[PDB]
Amino acid sequence: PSCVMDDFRDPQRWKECAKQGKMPCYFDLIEENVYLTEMQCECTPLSKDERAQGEIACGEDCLNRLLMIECSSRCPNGDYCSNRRFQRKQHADVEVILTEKKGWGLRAAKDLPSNTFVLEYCGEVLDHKEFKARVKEYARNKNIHYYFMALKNDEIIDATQKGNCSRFMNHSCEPNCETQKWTVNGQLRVGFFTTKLVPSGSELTFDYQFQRYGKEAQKCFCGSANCRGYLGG
Ligand SMILES: Nc1ncnc2c1ncn2[C@@H]1O[C@H](CSCC[C@H](N)C(=O)O)[C@@H](O)[C@H]1O
Ligand SMILES: [Cl-]
Ligand SMILES: [Zn+2]
Ligand SMILES: [Zn+2]
Ligand SMILES: [Zn+2]
Repeated sequence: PSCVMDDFRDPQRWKECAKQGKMPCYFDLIEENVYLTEMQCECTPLSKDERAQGEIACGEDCLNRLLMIECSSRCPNGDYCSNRRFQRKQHADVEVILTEKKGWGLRAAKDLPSNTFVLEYCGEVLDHKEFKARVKEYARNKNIHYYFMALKNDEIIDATQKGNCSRFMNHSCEPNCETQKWTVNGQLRVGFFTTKLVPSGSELTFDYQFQRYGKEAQKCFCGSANCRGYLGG
């Protein structure tokens, strides 16, 4: 069984689909981080002609891009700016699929070039105390899957109760994706980016080590030749 990201925007169809196992269990779908406890680059504006020809606005040499800072609405290239991906939700084409042993996962629905933005990892942002309170509550609940992603000092993103389809990305010891932390309006965010060409139909994975927390070690079913046997601890 598989589904498209848009299926998750229809609550009643989702809830019926999940009742039949055609979709993952319900979560609260969100498109920006929620905090539980509450500048222009120097790129030359491209001409209309340069845009027509396919030239890229705020590409590899953009001073903002070079520091993993996204441009604002005030970018010299305005609408043309290609360095506003988190903000404009310029996601890769991906599907949510049921795996054999890992629960649900994500797979490329088209060929994805190397270094393609996949999705932002959204959820509830927690401080250390809230995080520890959540770990104990989830253990008490006998939860199987964990969704704690390190963001910064004293900031953890928890996608357990609220998030988007990024929360379905499974671990691999030999992954095809990586996290990258990007500054958007002075605020840090976390997103997934391919590290190689990902052929259509392949599962999208990243290495959880040092960035995902899980209270119990879980046996790894990644299947790589170099599998380390476990994720979390
Ligand atoms: N390589 C792997 N081997 C075994 N379980 C994995 C895995 N990668 C992810 N998981 C499972 O998924 C959790 C991370 S959340 C990833 C989405 C999850 N598969 C889901 O169905 O909602 C882990 O805590 C573990 O329970
Ligand atoms: Cl599996
Ligand atoms: Zn620029
Ligand atoms: Zn720009
Ligand atoms: Zn593994």
